[PDB]
Amino acid sequence: HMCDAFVGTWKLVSSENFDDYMKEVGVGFATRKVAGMAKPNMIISVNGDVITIKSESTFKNTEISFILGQEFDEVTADDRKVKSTITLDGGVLVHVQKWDGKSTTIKRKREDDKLVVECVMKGVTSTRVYERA
Ligand SMILES: Cc1nnc(-c2ccccc2)nc1O
Repeated sequence: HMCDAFVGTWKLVSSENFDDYMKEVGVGFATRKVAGMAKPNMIISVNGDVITIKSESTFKNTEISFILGQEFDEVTADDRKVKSTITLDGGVLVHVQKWDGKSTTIKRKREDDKLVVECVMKGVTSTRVYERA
């Protein structure tokens, strides 16, 4: 029942500061513009110890599967090759991506009927709110 309240299909309903987050990460202009337009669905499922998170959008369809605490290699939607570790901290899924001596953290939390995503790169935070599809 690890992650039960995250499981399901979620749709993006608001975003704040995502262009600035992507700038801080190093995403180039054209990718920022097209990716910033995307309205992804986030599909989260669990099978035993394996969690799968799919993001489907007009921009890209991606999928990661992982075990909490166990590092994996990830190719991000903007084509970074990162080393990722996802843990559960006090009911929050915390996803750290490391590449080129840089690091960013993506937190996913349940708040009321929403799934709130906070993306942080240095001093820049973007907040993305998802609702059940
Ligand atoms: C957590 C999360 N991960 N990926 C995206 C995404 C995917 C494709 C294009 C733009 C953004 N948005 C998020 O909110």
